[PDB]
Amino acid sequence: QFNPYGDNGGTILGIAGEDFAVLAGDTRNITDYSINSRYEPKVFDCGDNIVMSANGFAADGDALVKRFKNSVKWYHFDHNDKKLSINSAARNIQHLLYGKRFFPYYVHTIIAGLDEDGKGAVYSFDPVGSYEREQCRAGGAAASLIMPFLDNQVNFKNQYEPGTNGKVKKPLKYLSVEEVIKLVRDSFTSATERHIQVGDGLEILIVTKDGVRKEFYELKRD
Amino acid sequence: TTIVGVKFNNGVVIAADTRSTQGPIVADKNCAKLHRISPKIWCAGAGTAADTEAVTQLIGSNIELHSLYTSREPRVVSALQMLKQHLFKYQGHIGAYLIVAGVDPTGSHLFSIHANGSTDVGYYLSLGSGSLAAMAVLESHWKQDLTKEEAIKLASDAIQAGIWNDLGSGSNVDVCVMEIGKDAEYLRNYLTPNVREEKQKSYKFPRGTTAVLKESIVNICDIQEE
Amino acid sequence: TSIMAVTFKDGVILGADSRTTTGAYIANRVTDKLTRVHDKIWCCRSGSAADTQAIADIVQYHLELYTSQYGTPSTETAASVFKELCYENKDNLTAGIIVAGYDDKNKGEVYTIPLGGSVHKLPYAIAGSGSTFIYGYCDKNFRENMSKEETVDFIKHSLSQAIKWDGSSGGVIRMVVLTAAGVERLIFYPDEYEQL
Amino acid sequence: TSIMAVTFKDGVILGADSRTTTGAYIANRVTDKLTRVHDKIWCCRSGSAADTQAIADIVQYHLELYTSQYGTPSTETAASVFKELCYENKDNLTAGIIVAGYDDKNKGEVYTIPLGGSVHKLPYAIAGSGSTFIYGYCDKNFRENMSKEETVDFIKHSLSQAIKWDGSSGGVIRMVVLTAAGVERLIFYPDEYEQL
Amino acid sequence: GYDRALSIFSPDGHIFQVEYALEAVKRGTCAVGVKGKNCVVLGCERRSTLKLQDTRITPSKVSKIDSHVVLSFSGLNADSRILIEKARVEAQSHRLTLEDPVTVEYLTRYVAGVQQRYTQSGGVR
Amino acid sequence: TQQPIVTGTSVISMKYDNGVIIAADNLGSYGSLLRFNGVERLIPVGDNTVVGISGDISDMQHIERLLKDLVTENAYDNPLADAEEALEPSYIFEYLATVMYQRRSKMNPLWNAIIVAGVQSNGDQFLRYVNLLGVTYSSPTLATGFGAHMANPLLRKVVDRESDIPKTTVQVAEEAIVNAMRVLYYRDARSSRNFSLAIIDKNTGLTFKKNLQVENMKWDFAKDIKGYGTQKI
Amino acid sequence: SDPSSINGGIVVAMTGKDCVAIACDLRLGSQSLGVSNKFEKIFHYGHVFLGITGLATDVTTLNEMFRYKTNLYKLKEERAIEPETFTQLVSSSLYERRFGPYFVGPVVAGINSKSGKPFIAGFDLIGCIDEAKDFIVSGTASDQLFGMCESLYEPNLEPEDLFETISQALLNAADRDALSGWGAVVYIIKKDEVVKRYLKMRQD
Amino acid sequence: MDIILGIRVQDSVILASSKAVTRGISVLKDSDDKTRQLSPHTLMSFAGEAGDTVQFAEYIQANIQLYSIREDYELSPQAVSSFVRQELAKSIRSRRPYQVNVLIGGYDKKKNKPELYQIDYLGTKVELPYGAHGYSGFYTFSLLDHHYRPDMTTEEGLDLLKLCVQELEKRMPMDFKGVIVKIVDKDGIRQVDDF
Amino acid sequence: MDIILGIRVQDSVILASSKAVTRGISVLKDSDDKTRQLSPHTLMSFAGEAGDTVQFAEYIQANIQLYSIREDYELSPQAVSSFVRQELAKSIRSRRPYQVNVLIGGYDKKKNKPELYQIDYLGTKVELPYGAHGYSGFYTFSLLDHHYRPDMTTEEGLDLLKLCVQELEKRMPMDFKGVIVKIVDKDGIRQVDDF
Amino acid sequence: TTTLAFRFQGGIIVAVDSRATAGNWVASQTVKKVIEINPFLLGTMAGGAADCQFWETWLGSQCRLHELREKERISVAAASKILSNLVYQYKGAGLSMGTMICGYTRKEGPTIYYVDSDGTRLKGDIFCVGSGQTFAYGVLDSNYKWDLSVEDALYLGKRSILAAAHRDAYSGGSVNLYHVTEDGWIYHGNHDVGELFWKVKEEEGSFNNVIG
Ligand SMILES: [Mg+2]
Ligand SMILES: [Mg+2]
Ligand SMILES: [Mg+2]
Repeated sequence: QFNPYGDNGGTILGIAGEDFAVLAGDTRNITDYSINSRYEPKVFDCGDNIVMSANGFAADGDALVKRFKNSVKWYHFDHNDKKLSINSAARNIQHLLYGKRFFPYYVHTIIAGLDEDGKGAVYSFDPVGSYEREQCRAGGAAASLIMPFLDNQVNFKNQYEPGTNGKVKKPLKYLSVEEVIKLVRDSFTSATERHIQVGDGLEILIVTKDGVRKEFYELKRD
Repeated sequence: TTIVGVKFNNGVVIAADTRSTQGPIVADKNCAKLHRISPKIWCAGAGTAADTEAVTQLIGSNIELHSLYTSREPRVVSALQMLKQHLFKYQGHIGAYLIVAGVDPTGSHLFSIHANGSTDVGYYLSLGSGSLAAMAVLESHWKQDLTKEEAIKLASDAIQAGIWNDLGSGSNVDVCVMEIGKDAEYLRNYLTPNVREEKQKSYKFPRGTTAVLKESIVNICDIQEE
Repeated sequence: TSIMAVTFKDGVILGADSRTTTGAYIANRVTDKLTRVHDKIWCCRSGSAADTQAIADIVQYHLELYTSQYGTPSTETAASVFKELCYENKDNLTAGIIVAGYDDKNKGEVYTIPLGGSVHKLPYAIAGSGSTFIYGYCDKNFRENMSKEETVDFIKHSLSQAIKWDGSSGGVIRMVVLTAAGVERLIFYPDEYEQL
Repeated sequence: TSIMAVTFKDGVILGADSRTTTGAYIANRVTDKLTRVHDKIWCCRSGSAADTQAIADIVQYHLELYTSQYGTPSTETAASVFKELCYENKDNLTAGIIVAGYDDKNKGEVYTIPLGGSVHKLPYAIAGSGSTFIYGYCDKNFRENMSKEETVDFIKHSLSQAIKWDGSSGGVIRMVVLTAAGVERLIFYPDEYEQL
Repeated sequence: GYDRALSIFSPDGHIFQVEYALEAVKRGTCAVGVKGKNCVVLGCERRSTLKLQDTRITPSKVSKIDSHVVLSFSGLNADSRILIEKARVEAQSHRLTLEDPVTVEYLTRYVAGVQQRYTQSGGVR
Repeated sequence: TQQPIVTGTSVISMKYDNGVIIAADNLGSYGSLLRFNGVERLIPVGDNTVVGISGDISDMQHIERLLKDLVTENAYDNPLADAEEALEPSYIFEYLATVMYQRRSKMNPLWNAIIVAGVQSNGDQFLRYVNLLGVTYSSPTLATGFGAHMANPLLRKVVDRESDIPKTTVQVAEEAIVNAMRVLYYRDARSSRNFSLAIIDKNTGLTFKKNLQVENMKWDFAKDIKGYGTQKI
Repeated sequence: SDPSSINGGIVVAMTGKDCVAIACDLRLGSQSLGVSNKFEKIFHYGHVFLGITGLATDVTTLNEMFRYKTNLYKLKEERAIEPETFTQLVSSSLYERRFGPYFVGPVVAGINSKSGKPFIAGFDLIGCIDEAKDFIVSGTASDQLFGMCESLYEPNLEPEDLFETISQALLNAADRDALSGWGAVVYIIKKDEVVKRYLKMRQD
Repeated sequence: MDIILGIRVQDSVILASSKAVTRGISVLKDSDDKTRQLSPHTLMSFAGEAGDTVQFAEYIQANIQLYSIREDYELSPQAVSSFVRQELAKSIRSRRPYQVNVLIGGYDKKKNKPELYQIDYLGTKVELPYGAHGYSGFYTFSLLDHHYRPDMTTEEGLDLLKLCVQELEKRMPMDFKGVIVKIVDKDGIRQVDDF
Repeated sequence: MDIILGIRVQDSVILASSKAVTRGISVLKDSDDKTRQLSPHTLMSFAGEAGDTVQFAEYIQANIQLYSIREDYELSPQAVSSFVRQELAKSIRSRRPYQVNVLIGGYDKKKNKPELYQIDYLGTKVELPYGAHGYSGFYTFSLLDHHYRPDMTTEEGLDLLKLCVQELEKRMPMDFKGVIVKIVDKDGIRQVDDF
Repeated sequence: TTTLAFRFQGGIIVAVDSRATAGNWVASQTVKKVIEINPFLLGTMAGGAADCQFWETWLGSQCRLHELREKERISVAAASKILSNLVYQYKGAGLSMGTMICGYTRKEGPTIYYVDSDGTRLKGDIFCVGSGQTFAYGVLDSNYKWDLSVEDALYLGKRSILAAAHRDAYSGGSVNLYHVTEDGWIYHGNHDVGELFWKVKEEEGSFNNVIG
């Protein structure tokens, strides 16, 4: 019997800062125990200061990103070159996903950018289109390895101020872009050590008011 | 798992990677897959890790008793025969896939063993999920009359192929060289090409960070005098 | 597997390819499928490698113990021991074995034991996945009382075709000659038999 | 089924057994498996009898309509029409067809269309359950540019062996010769081909 | 297993091992039973050759088989424990299957049956 | 939904300093039966692209007809059909990738794995993969089926990352490809000795080599191998 | 249906400078239903500590079994069992049930009383030994624990620093697992003093 | 069978068990007592597969009664619960396991403390202030989590138990025909005949 | 849903229907009215699969109300029951059939006779003196076979109905939370608010 | 998941937890399970997250079109029936929903409809849906009165979710409160269950089984 779905592995991570946002993902593509590619880009600049990744079954992932990029193009045509805001992009992606409710895109989607007040924004989707604005979200193979670490080091969960013994929480002070990138790199370095599908390389796309910048870092290739 | 065995001039060499997995998760990053059956008979195991360790120790134990009974140094063919008959009886349910190598008064030997009891003979062999990557290297560079240095090089290169290309294999290369008329030399972590880079940040917490309800001394000592 | 045994004027010759397979991966390209259970009683193995190795080891043990008590066993006796193991354990075994041997009284004999555990004495026998493709060729080309050179050619040509069409078969062609003169091993490489 | 088609110096000859089977019962022992889709384009049928009859009837219709508009079709064209039906309806068909024909420009040609619906132009082709047993024999005995008498002997001997080993095959050996001279039907009975 | 016939007939029709078992009973401390109109009393002798005994913990001569039946004995002390244990197990088995405690006659008939069995079974005294 | 009937095995490929190389054997299997021995599985499109196909042969022949029709269609009303508006490797791949994903989405796939190799207008090397599921990816080396497990490890020792491509000559690359084909013949039960090889270079164009054979094979060591454990004779 | 995730729970162990630490959650459940918040999963036989995750009936059974065996060991050997030796006994005992196994994930922690060397080890349900230098994890949130330990851990931590590291590793892992939590315990083990600390955590 | 509840208060343990027995289509009985007295100060309630429940309970009862006679001593509730756990842990890897869940309510005369043990058919034991088996806990535990105090009287425990049964009678689809309630304290075991 | 009963007496038809709605584990409601008025002198009760029951009932109601307006005339109970049967007989060979069983109680103003029709989801129609769907008949029919008379008053019918419900509450495993009872006679439809 | 809604003197209280799971893995602790259909109507999320999100914001669009066409606020009866009729069309295809459509209009007063993906549409006073529904029902049934104050009703809803969050493994994170009046709904904050549990334990004296 023919199985229309597959699993290409991969892990992605989106974090929203005060006036910035990052969307990171490893560059390794796999099936079963084989490596297809050590560098296959997974996070994409979609225009209008929006970055996107659809992790899971790569054929469905490429199809969805392609259709959204297309949706941005036609939004400009139909609405006098108006900039597609991150919230509007999110609602649009829901309709793209739910359109195939009974034969779903087998992917976990994350987009990142800035909201209309200039503040950092990340949105997260399930395969059939349910979505949420979030501060911090990992997706894919090693998501379960990364999220607990982020709860602890970004949101300071289970951390209290010394001397008070549980009475006063550690205050949630804002993180710089340099600080976030440090946590992203350590998240993927740790995931690479313990998950077989994570490795080869890490590509990070940073979004500010100035535009979209890229950073690349090597990961272990075993 | 990637394991290989290579014959050379005056002996035989076996090698293995050091990754053990639970599905897609790496359980141990520096696992020891080279097992000793007797001082100069070593084997490497793939498949169910407990089975390869258990079947090695059972036969290794019985081999030692046999050696004492007969006043002779153990033979590789004895280890092979005892391993295959044990595995055949359990009809494949004991998931042990082994490459058995060693030196004895008869000479140097290299065999492999599938979990259902089938054995084969060869000058170069590979087993495990990375066996195809390893065998590709072996089929490209193997020749007759290899030296000790050449065989160690070829064996580790075959494991590296598994490390880099097979997701089931990784970390380090372990080697064991068994030469005729010499002690077997076990080279643990012969290659270390996968050290983790320094982290960007220290995650040492301030003391008093964790909330505590109760503290108490645990009595690990026995009942006291007086 | 492509295996066969052929009786001729001076005795019998066994032939085999050298491929062992787990799926499409060739787990061993230089396998020895011609197995010795007694000095001049050998067999060809097909089916599960575990099963046929286990059976052959037990038969070798049985014939070694027979020899110590009653002297050299006949080829018929060796075939019977194979049959007993294959018939009584038919539910749990996947083995197709050809038994070939040389007596001085009976000369060359061939017995084939298929899956069920039945015995069939024949002038020659073919077995293994590759044998299907050479039933026509072998039936047309076999003659009784051939010479050693003719029999080697018959087996070489037959297994060449079996290898050509069966993906499960390949590598070198191994042969073992059983006569009054003794036991001779032969090997033929791809560059030789592919151009036939 | 044991069917084959062989090109030779003067054209092409098609051959077939005459056995149709529903299980172990021979539902027809005198079947005609050599089918005419055009004057000098015939085919050999194997697989489901319903399917291959339905396909052949449609092809005959297509080539009759082709002829009325564009003149005599090539053998390649006939093979393409067979392929189109076999490929596009692969999910619902069980058909293995060999197409053979004679042009004056192209002379004798043979195309084989296996289960998937692929096309393969060959000097000769074999198909049906009985073909497995004669891959070795046919590969060793086929030569290009044989005479009519040699080709008849090659097909007679080949299908004789296929019938001998395949229970699904049997009865008479039918043949159809396609040359510039015309169309000749041949039949060979058991008492003739069994003693070969 | 050890199968030797230890209890056998003699020419005069006696089984000596059974008769010698009675001699062991003759040696044991005296036990007495008396039934009144609405009670039964069991009396037992304690030999005073053993002082410095701890009477709290020393095995008592009368044993409850159930809450309503008791057993006393004369003879080998170690042997009596085996009969007492078997009787206690049977008492609970009877309650479990019949849903009624044993009658005194039934419990007696069981213990007596065990004793008889050990007079014509191989390998036992 | 179907099952593949007549099938083709591995296709292998890699990049080098001035272009790309691709190879595949000439066998059409019918299960374990090695039925058809003269099947060409590398199909050139123009003078800048070669498409290598594995899997179902009937579906391969269909794809071959689609590519033939694509060349015809591109030439229609196109004065620059042999110049600026010729078919690029990237155009041919994207078209195939579209078809493969559409067919899997109707639950009626073309049961193949495909590698498109070529050189673009600006001289850039093109090498990308697509299969029955519509999955696509690029890498300095690419291989299908068994080739993925055995050829890639060998080819990756020559070009391990992007920066190794300018340091790799056409002689070194072809040598590596030919050796990989030999290894596959040793170890894949559905492979043949006969194969085809194609080189697409930005300077010397398309070189298509037919009727190549696996040579320099090691078999002599087989004579010393006896029994399966204890047998000496 | 899956025996290893009916009841839920986790265990983690770590090494430091002249010390070891072992910790566990306190939950026992019947799938979605929380049943007990006082089900401790760490036991000790002399100075050797054993944590066990998995099917709770087997957790209790194995504790009783190893208490049985280490008590007979001590009577015959006239000394307390060491971590290295006990590790082999756990492995042997699990493998004897190869084809009808206890559905558990044991973890051993302790300091050798003669060499002073810190020791930890882990097992699968059938006996395979994982002897890591750094840390061992087990239970229904083992993935989460691997992620925490891999980033938070550094070698040669002092006892009071190691406490903070292992505590944060457990807590944050448990909060990402539905079947773990409802309290937690941490053991800090030195050559001749052991401190036990109950942690304050969310109760959902 | 269906619903079995338990609550440990200051000085006693209270067990409540449903009265219905259902053979598929019909309710065959509405007065069934799903409990056995193991010893004068230890009571066990049970629920699970038909037949196995009573067979297991009576088997345990027989064994504890045998121990009591042999030693002339009542085992502690903790000791009885451990014996029961081992029997079920043995049973789960048998040819045909006992499909029986139990609650053991006992008053320890040595420590002068009430004790409640919950054990399922796998041999999973926990000591609790209050417990249940099946779906009973899903309806009742939120009420017990709110109102329970360790220093409650027996009368306050019965009132909290009534609130639990009322919630069961409201939201459960099955008619379990009320409950039989029994109290275990220093004076032994007694049945509340009006509930 | 669960229990629906009907009885035709001298001068009226009485329909009784349970109040419970259960969604698997919990009883979500205990006051549900499983009936729809099709016309002033025709009432239909219903039971079957969730959602389909109300969807079908309201669909029938809409159609009969449409007929009433178009012709300014009330269809006879016989005519309404035939329309309903045809809809269900059509439904049973559809892509997704209505899984709904109904009772139709009506008073024919032309013949001055009460009439009760029983129709299952297949479209199986029978006119009866008394009827039920599901397991309801298994418990109640032996009582109705004994006590029923064609000349019974409405009050006698209600009393015989009470005896039927009491037997259901005794022997049925499910708690159906009582019944809503409605009477159909020459004056129309009314609900008995104390039962 | 645990979601509830109940009618009382002062309108409707809606209370939900915040947890989303994929097997044993906790995907999110910050899920919004109350869908703001419009300023006057609320819907709860249970079963399929996408099915509930998608079709209840769609419902908001249909409600907006109704009031544009009819120049009048849509009734809760009409709004709930648009959703139930829509999901009934999809019956068999595999939609997963269990929701409470909540509103307060002039003609109806406070109204709650339970709507189900198998077509069920029930009007009622108290509804509770999810894996922790049974726990929340217990607290609701024993403390509910029509004459509750807005302050006490808000707490009762908060306390009932806490009860479920404690016992049900698949419920937790935080509690979201809403109060629905005739003039629209009012949001009453996000309450972390971790902090809320300890606060309620101390102030109420409940959860004596838990050490704090
Ligand atoms: Mg690797
Ligand atoms: Mg025949
Ligand atoms: Mg919870």
